[PDB]
Amino acid sequence: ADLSIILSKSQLQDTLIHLIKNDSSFLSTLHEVYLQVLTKNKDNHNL
Amino acid sequence: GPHMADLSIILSKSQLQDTLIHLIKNDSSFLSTLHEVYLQVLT
Amino acid sequence: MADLSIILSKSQLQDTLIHLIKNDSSFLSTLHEVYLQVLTKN
Repeated sequence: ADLSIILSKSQLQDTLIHLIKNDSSFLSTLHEVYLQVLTKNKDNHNL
Repeated sequence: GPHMADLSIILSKSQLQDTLIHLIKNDSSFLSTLHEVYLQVLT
Repeated sequence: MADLSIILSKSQLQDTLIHLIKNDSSFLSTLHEVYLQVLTKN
C-alpha cells in the first residue's frame, strides 16, 4: 500500500512549515542528524 | 490562507524528511546559510 | 564552505528553517529542486 504524492512548490512550503513547527519527532530527527554532521566534520584546527 | 490537509502531510512526510536530511548531510552551503541567517537575522 | 563551528540548538534550527522557508525565495527553490529529485528517485 506504498503511495506517494507530488506537492507543488507552494504546497511543499506549507507542509514543511507545518512539520517543522508541529511535528516534534520530525524536528528531532533533523536536529539529531544536524548534530551528527557538525561533530563529525569539525576540523581539528582553524587558521 | 488555506493549508494542506492531514492526508497530504502524512503521505509527504518521509520525502520531506529525506530532502532536508539530504541537504544537511551533503550540502555544507546549506548549513552555512542556516548559521548565517540565524546570526545575522534571527538573534 | 570549509568549517562549521556554530551549533544551533533544536529551537534555533526550527526558527531558522521556518524563517527561510517563509521568506527566502531561492532557499525554497533549492528545497523544491532536491525534493523533486528525492521524489522521482533520480
